[PDB]
Amino acid sequence: GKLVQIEYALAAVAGGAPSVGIKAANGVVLATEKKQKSILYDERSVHKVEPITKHIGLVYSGMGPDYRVLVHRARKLAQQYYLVYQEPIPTAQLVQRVASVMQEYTQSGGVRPFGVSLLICGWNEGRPYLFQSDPSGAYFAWKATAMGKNYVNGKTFLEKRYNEDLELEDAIHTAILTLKESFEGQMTEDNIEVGICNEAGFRRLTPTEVKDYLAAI
Amino acid sequence: MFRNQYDNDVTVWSPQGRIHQIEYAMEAVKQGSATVGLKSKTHAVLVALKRAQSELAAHQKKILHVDNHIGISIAGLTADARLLCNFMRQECLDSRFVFDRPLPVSRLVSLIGSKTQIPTQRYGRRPYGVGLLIAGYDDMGPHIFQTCPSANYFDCRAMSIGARSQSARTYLERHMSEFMECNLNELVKHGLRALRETLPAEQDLTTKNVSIGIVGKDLEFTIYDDDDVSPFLEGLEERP
Amino acid sequence: GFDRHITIFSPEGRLYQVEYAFKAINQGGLTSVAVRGKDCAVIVTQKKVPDKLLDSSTVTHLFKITENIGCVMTGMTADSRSQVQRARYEAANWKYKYGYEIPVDMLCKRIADISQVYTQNAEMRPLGCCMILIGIDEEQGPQVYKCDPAGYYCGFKATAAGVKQTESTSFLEKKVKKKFDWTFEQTVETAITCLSTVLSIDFKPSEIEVGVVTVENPKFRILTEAEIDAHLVALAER
Amino acid sequence: MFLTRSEYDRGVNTFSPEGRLFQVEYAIEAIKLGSTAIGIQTSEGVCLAVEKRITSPLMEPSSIEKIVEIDAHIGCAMSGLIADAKTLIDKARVETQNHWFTYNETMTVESVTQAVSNLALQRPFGVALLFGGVDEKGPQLFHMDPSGTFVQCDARAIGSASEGAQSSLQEVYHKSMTLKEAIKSSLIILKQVMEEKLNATNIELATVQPGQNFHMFTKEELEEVIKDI
Amino acid sequence: VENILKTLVKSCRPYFPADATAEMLEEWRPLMCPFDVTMQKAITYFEIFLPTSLPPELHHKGFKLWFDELIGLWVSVQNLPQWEGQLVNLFARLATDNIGYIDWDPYVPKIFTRILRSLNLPVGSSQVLVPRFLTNAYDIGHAVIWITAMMGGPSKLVQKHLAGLFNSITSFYHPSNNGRWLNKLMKLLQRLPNSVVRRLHRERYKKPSWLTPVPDSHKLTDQDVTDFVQCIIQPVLLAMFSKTGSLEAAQALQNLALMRPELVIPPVLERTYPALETLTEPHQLTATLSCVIGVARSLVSGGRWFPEGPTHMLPLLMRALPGVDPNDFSKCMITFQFIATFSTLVPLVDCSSVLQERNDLTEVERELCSATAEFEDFVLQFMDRCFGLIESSTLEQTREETETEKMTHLESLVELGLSSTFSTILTQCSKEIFMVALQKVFNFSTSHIFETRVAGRMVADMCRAAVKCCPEESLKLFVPHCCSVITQLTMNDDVLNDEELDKELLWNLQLLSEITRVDGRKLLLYREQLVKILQRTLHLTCKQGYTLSCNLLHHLLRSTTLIYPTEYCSVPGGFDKPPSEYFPIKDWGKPGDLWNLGIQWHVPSSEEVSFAFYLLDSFLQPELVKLQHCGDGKLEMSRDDILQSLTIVHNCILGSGNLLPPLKGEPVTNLVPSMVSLEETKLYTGLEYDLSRENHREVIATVIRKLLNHILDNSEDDTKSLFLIIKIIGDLLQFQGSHKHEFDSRWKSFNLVKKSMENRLHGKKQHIRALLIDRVMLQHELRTLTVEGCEYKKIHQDMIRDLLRLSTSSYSQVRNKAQQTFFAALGAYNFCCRDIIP
Amino acid sequence: SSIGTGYDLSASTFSPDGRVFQVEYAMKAVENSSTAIGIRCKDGVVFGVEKLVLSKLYEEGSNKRLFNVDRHVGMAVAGLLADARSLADIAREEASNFRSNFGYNIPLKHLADRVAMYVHAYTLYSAVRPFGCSFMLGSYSVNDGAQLYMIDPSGVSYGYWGCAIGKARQAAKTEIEKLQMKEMTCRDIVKEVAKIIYIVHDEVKDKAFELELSWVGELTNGRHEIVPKDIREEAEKYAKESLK
Repeated sequence: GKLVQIEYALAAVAGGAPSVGIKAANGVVLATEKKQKSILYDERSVHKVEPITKHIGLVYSGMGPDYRVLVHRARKLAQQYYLVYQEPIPTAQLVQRVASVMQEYTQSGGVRPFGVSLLICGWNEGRPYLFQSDPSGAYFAWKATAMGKNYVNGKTFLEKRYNEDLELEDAIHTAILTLKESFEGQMTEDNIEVGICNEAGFRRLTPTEVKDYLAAI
Repeated sequence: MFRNQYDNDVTVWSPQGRIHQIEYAMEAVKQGSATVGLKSKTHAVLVALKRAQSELAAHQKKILHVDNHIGISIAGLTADARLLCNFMRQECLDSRFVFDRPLPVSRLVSLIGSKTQIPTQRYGRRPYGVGLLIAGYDDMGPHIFQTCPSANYFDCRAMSIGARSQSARTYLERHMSEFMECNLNELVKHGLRALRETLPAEQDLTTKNVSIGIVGKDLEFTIYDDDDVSPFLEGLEERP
Repeated sequence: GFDRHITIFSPEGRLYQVEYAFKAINQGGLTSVAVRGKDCAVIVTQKKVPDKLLDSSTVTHLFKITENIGCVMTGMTADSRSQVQRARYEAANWKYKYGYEIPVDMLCKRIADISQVYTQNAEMRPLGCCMILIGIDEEQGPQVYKCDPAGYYCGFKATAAGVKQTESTSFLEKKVKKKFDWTFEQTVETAITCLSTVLSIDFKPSEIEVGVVTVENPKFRILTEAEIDAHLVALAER
Repeated sequence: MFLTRSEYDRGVNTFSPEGRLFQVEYAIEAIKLGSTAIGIQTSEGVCLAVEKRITSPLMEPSSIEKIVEIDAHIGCAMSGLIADAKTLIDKARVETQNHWFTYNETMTVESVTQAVSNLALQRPFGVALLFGGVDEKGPQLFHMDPSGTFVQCDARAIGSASEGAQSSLQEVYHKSMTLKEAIKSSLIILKQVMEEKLNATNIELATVQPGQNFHMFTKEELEEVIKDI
Repeated sequence: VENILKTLVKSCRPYFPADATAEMLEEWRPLMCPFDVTMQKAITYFEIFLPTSLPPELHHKGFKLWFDELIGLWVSVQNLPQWEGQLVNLFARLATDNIGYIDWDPYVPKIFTRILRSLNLPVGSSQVLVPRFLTNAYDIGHAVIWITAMMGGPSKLVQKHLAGLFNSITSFYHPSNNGRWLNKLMKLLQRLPNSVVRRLHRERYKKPSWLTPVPDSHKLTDQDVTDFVQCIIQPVLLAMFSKTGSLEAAQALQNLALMRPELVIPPVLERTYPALETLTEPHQLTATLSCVIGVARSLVSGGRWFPEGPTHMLPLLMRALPGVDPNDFSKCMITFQFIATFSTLVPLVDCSSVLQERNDLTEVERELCSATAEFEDFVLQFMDRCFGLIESSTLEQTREETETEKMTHLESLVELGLSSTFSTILTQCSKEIFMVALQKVFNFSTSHIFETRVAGRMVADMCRAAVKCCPEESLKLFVPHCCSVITQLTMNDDVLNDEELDKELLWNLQLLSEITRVDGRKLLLYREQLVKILQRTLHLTCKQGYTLSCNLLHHLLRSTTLIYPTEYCSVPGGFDKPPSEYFPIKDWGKPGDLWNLGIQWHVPSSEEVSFAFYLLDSFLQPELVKLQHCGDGKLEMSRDDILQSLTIVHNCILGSGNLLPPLKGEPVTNLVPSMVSLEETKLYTGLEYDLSRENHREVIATVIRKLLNHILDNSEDDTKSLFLIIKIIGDLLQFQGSHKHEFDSRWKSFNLVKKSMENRLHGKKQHIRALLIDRVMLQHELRTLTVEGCEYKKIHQDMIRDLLRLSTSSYSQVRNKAQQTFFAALGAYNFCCRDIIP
Repeated sequence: SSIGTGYDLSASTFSPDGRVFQVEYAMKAVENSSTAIGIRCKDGVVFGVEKLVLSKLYEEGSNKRLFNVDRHVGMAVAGLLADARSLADIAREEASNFRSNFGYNIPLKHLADRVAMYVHAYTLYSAVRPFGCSFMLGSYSVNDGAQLYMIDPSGVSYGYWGCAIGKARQAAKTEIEKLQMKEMTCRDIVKEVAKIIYIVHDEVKDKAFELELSWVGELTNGRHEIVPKDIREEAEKYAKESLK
């Protein structure tokens, strides 16, 4: 059964590093662990977080090469839309198309499904948005979620700590708390990757401000 | 009981470094009726034993015209044979059209080798399970070329293929010295006796079951069917 | 049973074929080491030849993708050559399209995309070769990048690929735990020391092949036997 | 008849160690299950006959045709279901009309069966055909096996019990046989193999002669024939 | 229910009155209306109730009454009613009891053809499928029982018909002709030799009993058994190579070989020798290897019926050395089984002196004496191949984001078979053979570092097998190396703070932890070194590294405290003797000797238990008081520190389960009203509990209760520590030094190996010493594990209160784990259910 | 022992050991063949093989294991002859295309690389099997010295001063090692090659053989050629005399 491969892919996702998303009133945060196997590995080189567009960014839990494939496709799709309509892509529309390609790959025989789940965030129409696109091709909309290791534990911790109205800074904090639960220890600016979506546009938090947020705890 | 993992498909190498499917397809040509090809200094002949499903049945056409100066005698699968014949006919026609020239036999067998080799390396395309004796006259001289499903090809003073080819091979290798200086009729007679070597004692060569295909420098490739072969047949001495 | 024979997910979600390719890299039987410095980056690897007749010159696991980029390959040789060829093609295509020489990170990224395609598609086995790339980037200076068959690509202060990559990496981690900002000679000594320690061979200069890049001379260069012997003898008297 | 099986069979494109292609040989074995038909080649002309095997009276007898016309000078008979054959029949017709268009000459039966075998290659295809027509050489009968091989036959039978009919054909046949004598002979063979009383509804007979085109015997003509024997 | 009712009726059946039978008939005989379903009711009642077992004097009161009528019905009916299957089951039970008192001659053809129809084999050119409207319901086991029972006797028609059947159906047994029928045919092929061998055992080697003896005339004869095996063997040899797998064939060959070895062993060896050599027929290898496992004991036993006997053993073994390889899991596993099964049967040592001996040696005996020299080369080659398998067994973590940190099912199995096989070879091996293997494994593990997850695990299992074989010398080699290297490696003391813990340390710690599990008395020599290393390395702050040290502690406590049989050798005291007076080749096979089994038991010495208590006081109690401070408003400590202390105490409990007495408390008064007394079984179990010392379990109970409250109040987030607390609460509640899952696994493995190596025919407990020792140890495990209903003991109540509180916790995972522990706790104590429901 | 998993069936598959078995099997097929030798010299390179005559009926110069892939380069082959001929066609076409595009004779170390890439390409896809022919390619130029490159089924290419392929490649390798080819010229090297191909041959194992030579060098103006008959007779006679 093709569904079996989907289940195994979801397991492969669950094996992935923790990724967290919270939807504040004014902004959305995307955070994940990028724990390095060794000091030899250089953290600055590669970012789990990456932007599709100026107002959109996403993070993954699962297989990195699959993620690179999907981010490339998504970037091209958003640019296609921008060429046609001369307006930025809506987050839901992008999520739908990315789901279309994931569903296309798994549907196609002779090729395995993608082994990653994506958390997609964006700010449009003066509003925050958050989505999770799974290997099956299903997309859902959440206020907050976690992915990867201990994702259920992160989800319940989010459920208890969440408030309908919260500032971007408080959501940054609760995200970092959520990861601090799952993380092995010695969390630092290098080990953690953060990004936010707001009126300003998506941006990856530099190590300096991430150190500020960590120091706040 | 002794099912072999590695003979399932041609693309599969065995641990013994052999392609069982190719070996088996080469085994297939022996299923066919015996055929003999030999050459003199200035002539080349193809002598075949055609056979019939029934007495009423007329007989199968082993000998074929590829061109005026080239002929073949088929053994193994007739479908694969007809494919090869069409390919070769088109190639010879292309050569005459382009270069106003007869195609060299060595060149033609090389093309056949490439075409035959292609299935061996591709999954799902079975080898041409056919063996041919390719005979013709060119500027160099008369030639006899054998080909097999393995896509290997050879050049021979004489060769026999099909069922029971070995006895004919023995007679031919015994008398190969004589064949070279032989005139046309004597060369045909030698081929007929060699073909008789394969026959069982109950069977005897006849006009109907014998087909002679012959080429020469001043002689196009011809085929002799039943009556046309009778003069060559009549001279042949009785079998031991 | 149909999960290990092709690139599809295990029940635990693991790609056994990719694990097997990582094994094949060690089946190749050679070790490579790369290390980065403030002003340079270097590559070292052994080129022990079994046959006397076989020409020492033609056999080398160091290649030139572009004039400013040098690479080293491990594992299956044929796959290594194919990967090298494709990298050359992508670099030239990049130059033609975008008017400037490809950076090492983008090159590694492309190659990893290609390896990704094989691991994703069942018809193609994963290419069993691992590439390490060195080049000088104007913004970031020297860089080292490494792409596995799986498609993971990451930058490294230093790294190793080969049968003894694990012990090599332990050695490099011990070395870089101290800051030890290395000049050219220090990087070379560090690399050769890692390899000599981990293989326990105490190389002669012909045994190893060395390539480097420098901020002063971005052009990728293969050190000759004599310069290599000079570095080794400077090491031995130390 | 217990299960007789080997590992090498069931493979479509695999040579057995003997060299045989057993899967296709078996496929040919199944193709022979079709209705019995007989074709007689004579100097006077070609006589083709076949058993109809209609299920019910309501069925239009003409609707099922086990003999067809490739061309005015050609007749063809098939064993087994017509549907498998229809492709080959269409190819034969369109090919002979290509020949007429291009060369303003009538295609020989040898050429026609050759072209059909050229289709058959270019699966086992599950049909046995018995082409019979007159040509410049003379009346001729060509049997095209479901293998695709085609040979001239003085007389031939195809179908459920072609072999049993063939042995009878061996005894009765001679070169001096008239088309009329062949017709009476061929009907005798069908009576035996069918083991049923021959009547106009359970057989279809056709002939080709030098003088005339393909003519399928009408019901009245068939009545006059069977009444004679 | 219904199965239990039927078994009860059958168990009470033979003691039913003699007059009971006639009244049984008249009650149900009216129900025999064939058209009505009351026929089915009647036949079912008959099959269930009617005694087939009676002494001969009252056979007239018994089966003579109804046998003729029922058989007349069975033969008269030709269609297949549901009741006919029940009826033939009855006839089979009757026949197997009354071997010779029933002629059975008239009905043999009808029985056999009906069985054949039961097979439903295809036939005929048409091969028309059966309607399937009627299901024969002839259980092949019952049919086989019928056939073997009616077998023998003066008339030989039974044997003739059996042979005619097997010859008739030989084609279907062919592998190329596999089909639906093949399953039933394999069932028959497996069943019938077992039927015959059980009949032979009842005939000859069975003790006298109340049950009627088999009549001496109808007793099976040598010619009859020979005719049977000649009838059946060709089907079996064909079924060996069947696509299914030939497990049935292997068992059939075993059963046949017990009785006719000279017939059966040569053909299978004639097949097996090519299959080892061949490259193109790999299925032959596994099939033939499996069958040879089946026939191993009859092969090695010899007995002059098959004189060649164990001559073939060592060449096959050397050829099997290539079979183990990374590439083929199935081949690798079956090759482990092959190397092990013959190894256990065969005491191996180079019997060079035997050939030098002037006399008393058979020619085949001298051939074996010549062969035995090659055993050293064999074992060294096997170790080389296994080390190669390890080299191909590395994890090689590919994902940059994470490490696997898990062991797949398959790679655990190859570890299991590898370690078991190596341990068997080594305990079978002689002194010098052990010494060379010891040096080899030491060089391997020492020279090459191995990643801990799978590769290092396997190597450590290997070294552990070696040390288990010869602890004194083997530990003398291993322990100083690891202790010195670890203390040299951790000397900096920043390794403690470091999470990384570079790999050589971790590998060496795993190696030490696995080597440590051995007989405690040998271990007690290396006391101060091991404890110094422990004191240093428990406190490494890495999820791996304190875990491995805790596992070392656990294995140490378990070894010192627990009782286990140390030897596990085929011959008691085998190979201890230097001199050649011990004659090995005589010892080959030779199962049995339970009376002279002479087990050597490790029993906790005074020094051993004193050391265990001292070490536990050294380690658990500081962590325990640290926890108590954390539970009070003091010593605010991290989730990681709590985790480390929890892991320490959990492992210390699991190690020290035997020593520490069970928890005690006041019984809850309002449990139930019971006039009869309720009591808990007290089993000595070699425990000798020392109550003078304060109960570590009790102090651990009170503290962990407080800490559970503390974490629930203050840190709900710390999920991992809560998993540990659940494990600890569960262990403290019921664990008494034994694990239920370990017990079940050991029982399953024992059942499988006993079936595989069973000598059903003769000796009547004729079995190998190793599995005998294993069964005794399992009896001890059952004794210590099984506990009667105990006082609810409000301490145990409060533990259950904590557990139900955690089952009602925020986090799903701790909910589930506490639910499991809570469930087992509820099952543990009688009438615990009434309290917890409100 | 034998593996029944099915890893070894398809080339697009890895064994858990990390080895692709199909190509190793093809290399064994190469091993089960008559030996072929190529020895370079300062002037040029010589190719020598044993063309085993299966039957006297076969005329002469047939089943040629020497091919001219181009004017200036020639191939000596081993293994399955049909696959070798396919490879020869590939090399010929590659050289044709290189000449058409770049206007000069294709260099060695490029032709070998492309042919190797074709070979390797056949390895890593499921449908097609690896090639069964290993071969030696050699040419001489004024700009670039005598070059010899050997290609295996796996797709690896390596330059060799001397190389040998086939059933007795090891014996040929040690004999060639018992030689000084670098200084020696092609004409004496021819004599030596006849000596090696004669000694390695097993008259009992293989019934009879017809020796084919080929070389290319400064004497031939960098054109591969089939060895004047006088020199070939002299060399065969010398080799047999050394054999006695």
